[PDB]
Amino acid sequence: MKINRQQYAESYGPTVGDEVRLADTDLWIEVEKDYTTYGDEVNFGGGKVLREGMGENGTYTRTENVLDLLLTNALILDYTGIYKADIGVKDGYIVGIGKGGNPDIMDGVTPNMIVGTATEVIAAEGKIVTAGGIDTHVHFINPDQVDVALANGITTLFGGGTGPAEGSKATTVTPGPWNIEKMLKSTEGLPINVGILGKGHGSSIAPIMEQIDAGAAGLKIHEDWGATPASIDRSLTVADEADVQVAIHSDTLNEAGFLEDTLRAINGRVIHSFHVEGAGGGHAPDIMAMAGHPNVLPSSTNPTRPFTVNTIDEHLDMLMVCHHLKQNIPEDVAFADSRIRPETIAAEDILHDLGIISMMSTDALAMGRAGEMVLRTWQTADKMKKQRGPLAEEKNGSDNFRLKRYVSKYTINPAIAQGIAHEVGSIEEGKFADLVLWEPKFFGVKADRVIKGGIIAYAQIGDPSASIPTPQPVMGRRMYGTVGDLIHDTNITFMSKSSIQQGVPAKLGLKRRIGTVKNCRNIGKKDMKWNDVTTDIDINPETYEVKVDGEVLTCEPVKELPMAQRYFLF
Amino acid sequence: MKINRQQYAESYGPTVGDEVRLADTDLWIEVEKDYTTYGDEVNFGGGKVLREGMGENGTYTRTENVLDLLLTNALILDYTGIYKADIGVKDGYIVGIGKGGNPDIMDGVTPNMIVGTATEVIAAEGKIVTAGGIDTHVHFINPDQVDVALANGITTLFGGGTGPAEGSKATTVTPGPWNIEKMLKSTEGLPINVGILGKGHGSSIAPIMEQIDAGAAGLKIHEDWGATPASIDRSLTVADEADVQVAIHSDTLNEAGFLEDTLRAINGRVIHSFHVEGAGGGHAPDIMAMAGHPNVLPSSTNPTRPFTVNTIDEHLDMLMVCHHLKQNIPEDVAFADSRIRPETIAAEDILHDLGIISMMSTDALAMGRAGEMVLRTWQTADKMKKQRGPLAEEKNGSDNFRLKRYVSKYTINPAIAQGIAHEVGSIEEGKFADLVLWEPKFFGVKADRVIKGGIIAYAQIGDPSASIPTPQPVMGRRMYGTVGDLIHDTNITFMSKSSIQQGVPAKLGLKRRIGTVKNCRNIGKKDMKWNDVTTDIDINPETYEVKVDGEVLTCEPVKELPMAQRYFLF
Amino acid sequence: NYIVPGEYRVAEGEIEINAGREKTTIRVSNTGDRPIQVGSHIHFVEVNKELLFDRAEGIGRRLNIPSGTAARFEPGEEMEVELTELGGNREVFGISDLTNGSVDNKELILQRAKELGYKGVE
Amino acid sequence: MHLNPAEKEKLQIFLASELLLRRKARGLKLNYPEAVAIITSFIMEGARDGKTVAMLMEEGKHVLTRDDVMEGVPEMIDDIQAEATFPDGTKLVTVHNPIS
Amino acid sequence: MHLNPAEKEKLQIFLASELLLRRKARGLKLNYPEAVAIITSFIMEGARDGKTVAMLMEEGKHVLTRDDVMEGVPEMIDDIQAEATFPDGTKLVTVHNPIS
Amino acid sequence: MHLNPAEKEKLQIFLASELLLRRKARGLKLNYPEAVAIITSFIMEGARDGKTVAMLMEEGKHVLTRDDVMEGVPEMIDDIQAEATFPDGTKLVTVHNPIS
Ligand code: NI
Ligand code: NI
Ligand code: NI
Ligand code: NI
Ligand SMILES: [O-]
Ligand SMILES: [O-]
Repeated sequence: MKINRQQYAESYGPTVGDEVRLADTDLWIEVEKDYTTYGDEVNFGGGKVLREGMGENGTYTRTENVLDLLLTNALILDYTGIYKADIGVKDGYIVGIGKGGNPDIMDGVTPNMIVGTATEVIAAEGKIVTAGGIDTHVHFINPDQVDVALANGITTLFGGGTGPAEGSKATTVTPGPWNIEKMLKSTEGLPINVGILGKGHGSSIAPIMEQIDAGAAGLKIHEDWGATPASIDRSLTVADEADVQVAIHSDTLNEAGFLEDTLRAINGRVIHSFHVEGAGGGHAPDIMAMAGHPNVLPSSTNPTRPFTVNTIDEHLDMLMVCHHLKQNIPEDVAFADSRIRPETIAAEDILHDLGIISMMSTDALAMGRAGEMVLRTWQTADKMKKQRGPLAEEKNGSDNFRLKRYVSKYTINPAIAQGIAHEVGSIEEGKFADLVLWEPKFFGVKADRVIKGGIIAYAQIGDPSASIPTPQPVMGRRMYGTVGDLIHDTNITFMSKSSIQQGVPAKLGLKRRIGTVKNCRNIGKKDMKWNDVTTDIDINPETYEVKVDGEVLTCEPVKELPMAQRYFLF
Repeated sequence: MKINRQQYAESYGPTVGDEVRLADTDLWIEVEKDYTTYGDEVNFGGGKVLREGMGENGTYTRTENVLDLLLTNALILDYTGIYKADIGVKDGYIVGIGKGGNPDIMDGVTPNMIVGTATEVIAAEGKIVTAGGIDTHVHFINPDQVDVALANGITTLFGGGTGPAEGSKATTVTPGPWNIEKMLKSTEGLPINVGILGKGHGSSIAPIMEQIDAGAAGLKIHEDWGATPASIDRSLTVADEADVQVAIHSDTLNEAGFLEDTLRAINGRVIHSFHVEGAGGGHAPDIMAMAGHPNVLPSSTNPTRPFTVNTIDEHLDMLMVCHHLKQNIPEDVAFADSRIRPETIAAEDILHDLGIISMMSTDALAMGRAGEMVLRTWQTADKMKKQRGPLAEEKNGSDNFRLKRYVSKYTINPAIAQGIAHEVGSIEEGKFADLVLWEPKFFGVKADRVIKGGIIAYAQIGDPSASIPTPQPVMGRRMYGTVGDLIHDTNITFMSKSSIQQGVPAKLGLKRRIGTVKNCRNIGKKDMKWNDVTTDIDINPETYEVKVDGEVLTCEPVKELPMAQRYFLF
Repeated sequence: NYIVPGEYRVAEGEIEINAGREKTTIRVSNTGDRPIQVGSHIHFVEVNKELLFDRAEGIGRRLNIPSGTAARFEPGEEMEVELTELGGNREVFGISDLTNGSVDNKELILQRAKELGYKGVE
Repeated sequence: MHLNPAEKEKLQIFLASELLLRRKARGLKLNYPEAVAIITSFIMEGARDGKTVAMLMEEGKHVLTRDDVMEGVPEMIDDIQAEATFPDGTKLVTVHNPIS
Repeated sequence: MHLNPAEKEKLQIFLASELLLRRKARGLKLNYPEAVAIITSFIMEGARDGKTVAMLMEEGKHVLTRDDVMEGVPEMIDDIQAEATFPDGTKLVTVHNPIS
Repeated sequence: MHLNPAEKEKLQIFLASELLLRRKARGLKLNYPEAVAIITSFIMEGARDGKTVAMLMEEGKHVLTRDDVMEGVPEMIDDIQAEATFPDGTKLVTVHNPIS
């Protein structure tokens, strides 16, 4: 008996060689391999395979190679591959990627992926499954930002802030031991993973270090607190001792130095350069040259992503509004013109496509959109395909190389930068079960279901009074993973090694899972998956033209994007 | 001095012999007796009776026969009677039904119903008060379902699920020790009583039993997991050891057996047959014959309740949608036609009226409506009165017999089936104070106030910014019983004896009241209050005609129901 | 170049299920008066007693149909079906409790089937 | 009013439909959520009018045509489901392939 | 806008009134929540117009008559209460027996 | 529909604008939240229409004039900001001193 491929794909999701369109983009991903045994696919329902004595084993207790949860027939999109597999989860972690079911009667069952009495099932046939997004540039300004992030598939928020205080509205900073303690306690009620950044400012070590000991997971150097050579130096000395990451928003004003002075202060130490293109902040006009260096982990923030016809007008005015700048003060106009540059924004598109900028992030509520990191990553990839063509690395027909390069920017790379990739950032055995299911038609736009620690936390679902869950209105809603004490077991608070050793979680009564930040100081650009390119980036101080390998990097802004007015009510 | 009965009823609620219409139905309930002493009625307000030295005693401390709460002048509708009384609550439990006030000066005061310094008052004059509804067929799919249930007077949810995972969207099952632990922790944030069902599937005892030890309160056998003779047998062996109830959704497909095979596997042991009519699932076409047997506790789910002109068209399509069935595949059409049957749906109305189906339930979000169990019970009773007449048992004029038969279906009977009637399910001294106040005009449609453990949890109330609580918009809202740690003291998590003995609540940090499931295995149809009839139900395999005592049970579908478009905005 | 969001572009060819496993065709009759529908992965010898077929030919086998589909027998209907071999360890537990171990134990399975009235033990 | 949770939620469908109808009236091709809102509100208002489930399954396929919506929207909408209070209580309507 | 909790809530009354007015316009006898919504929104808009509490107590009894609503609805509505911002601040209006 | 949190919230702006437009139509001078609602909804509908950010910065200054609003309202509104989905994705529009 044979099944035609159209009918197979409709029933079980796609298999090897089949392609799927990402939303309404021109991007096609192709199934590279498939772990199934044809005829023994797992599925659940009336008269289906996962029934006792059949695809469900009726013999084994939970400890005996049985799963807590099986996602059947997933199309995985990850830095590790684009492929078809069942995903097995146990104790909140991914324990198996392969083929689930019952070894009694099925061929090819992965030995620790037994469906048993203890096993829940999520049908992933016809869905794309990715890791949860890791947003490393979050300003904690308004708690309503969490659902916004979850709805676009983000599952970890790294950053700082105490709410809508000016320090926090400007900088990803929770300053000092007391504010840090308060925000660790607030975090107990946020249905998302969290890590908190302290203020990377001071000329003595102790005031900076005591934040790490209090429970910060990293530091932010920000020009609004003085991004001076001294603050840069002390923060990196702390970070090297503490094994945490430092993010920087550099001295746009060039007040205490130019880019080369900031690099001298860094002195070859590892650093995460936020909004590296510079519209979001940094040494005018040449900050983006940071992304060429081996010790720099470079990210973009999302409003420049990608370069469109409204980008400049929007940014010039956004900047003037936010800094209370006046159009009739020439220094204000000069500042704005030095900071918002089509030459560097256009080059930023291309640097992403080339693997020179390694990460995406939001800048949520400060100069960026909490629910558009994933969205804008794919809009960028689509624009680059249209303007630059398939990458040379592609094996005819598919966009798999580009898809792996771009998915890495908001999943594994930010996790590696922050020292948390042992726990999150990819679909790999041994990592926390933060997983996002997407219908291909909504891919990158609106998540179907967001799984946190192996329990659904957020879902697009309908009328709670209806006979079935699909009648209108279908909207994003918090699910049982967020309710009661389950919010503690399905989310991680990431903290410094020292705060954990000093018993801060017990002192504060933290009940969430505690994650350790580690292996942040011994990495570089080379460790950024699919985005590991170092090169000399030249930014002309007169024209702002960007050159790499002797060639000007330029492209046009687009008038329309996919993943836009077809989907959104406003 | 004498008061005319119209004026008496307006001031104090109705008294003996007075009748009240249930919503906009044709059903009339009559006050059977009244515990008051005329002239010494309790009431509260400016210049009213419950004042210090008067109807409120000023001498006694709380421990000394004083109540925490008195509901004054309640018209109780319960399996135990339809009668007028004050209701006294203390330590979260009903401690007195009788006459409240001050023995200093009033005649006829029940000795432990003293209104004292410690006593809060709820005015129930002109209200009907019932026990909270006990829904034993809940799929835990979307947390927004809890308020939907509370708004129609449901106070206990028994069932299973982990959110909108396919296993849970199909089956009332929280599978295995880990999912059960996670959902017990989630339950800490749900403002309603809860019991969790494990997966009633396996061929070895240990995988099933470990769910009971983990904290499950019962088991669900579901065809979607294999409702095989072996799974039926092992689940009942577990249940008999553990003293928990087993629910079944049987093998519709007749794959491993017909109804008689399922009954043989049951082997006379006690079982709760869900959606016994079978549109909601079970041996096609004859599952409803289960309701004749002495060891079967039979429930309906709500979308077939009652038989209306849109029922069939709605169900046929609902079934096709949910099973992804195609109208041009003859086996799919044959399946649907074998499962959705006007002959058995019409007979189901009558079997309710005769006391042969003992219980109602929702099937919330799987094939049933979370907020319509109570609603549809009364619509069924009203239809049956219109089509069959007053029951022979009625004492002229009133519908009290029918009202007690039907109120029992969603209050006491499900509580007895589940082993929880020592705690909930009726307005009786010694039981938990889960009470629902209804305005007669909204009876069965929208609850006025829902009391949980003696504190109001949910209420229809107006503008929170207004001078008084009655200005618009009046809508269902969570009250103080649901806030902070009070949610722990006003709700019960029901659990197996073994999990309680093994210290699961302490292990998981559960703060809710813990209820013990017990006395589930030594009951039968005979123990279903007002609904205790056993008989041979014949279902013709060719015509689907249902016969009891040699007579075909049939009735017509209705074009209109009460408790419908007069009340609902959508 | 009309865009259907999320559309597939499947490869050429067909998918062969249960490749390399022995196939067997047998006649099966629903002798009962109610419909019986049989899923792809039920041990075929353990189906409803009132299905009449050579029960020995169902041992260690299941329907050779796509995973998650079923064969339907209306009341009184007789038809041919194609079976394939079970895989993995070739053991069955539970279901109708006819096997509870290796499917190689044909005499024991048939003894149990016969005693319990599973039609077609020869 | 005594609004329950569903009544509160479903007001939003009516509102989204009103928004979408204004967009259509000024000449815009409608998008996915706009199209779904219009058809959903149509079903709920039809129930209020006292139509049958069968009538609405038919009518729901003629509310919007492909020229009313953006490219790909017809193929994005496999079905639209709504529950509303009919004269005979709450019922589910599913409109299959509403826009051809 | 600086919306406070009451301003957010009361938008829903206006919306429900708009829904109910459309139902009335196409010939339907109105139900309980529809009737309450129309009269409530009338009161709040009247306050906005600068009418007095006394004027609205009078006018509120003439917004809907028994022929506008289903059987039993007049007797279900004993009064309708609304607070709104008058020229002289927030005041409570109660319309007694609004539909005779 | 697949509504996200922002789509749900922004429905309320459209509704408040509809309310305010009805108030203006019956002759009332508009207040602060009414004025802000009308201009905000105008911006979001303009994005939906496919106008540019630059067009809306211009047009937003001509939606309401001082004779449309109460005393002091022009001076209370320093700017109005709205984000909406343009053909090229979400963008921020700020209308400076919208009412002269
Ligand atoms: Ni910055
Ligand atoms: Ni920032
Ligand atoms: Ni069921
Ligand atoms: Ni169910
Ligand atoms: O930033
Ligand atoms: O069910």
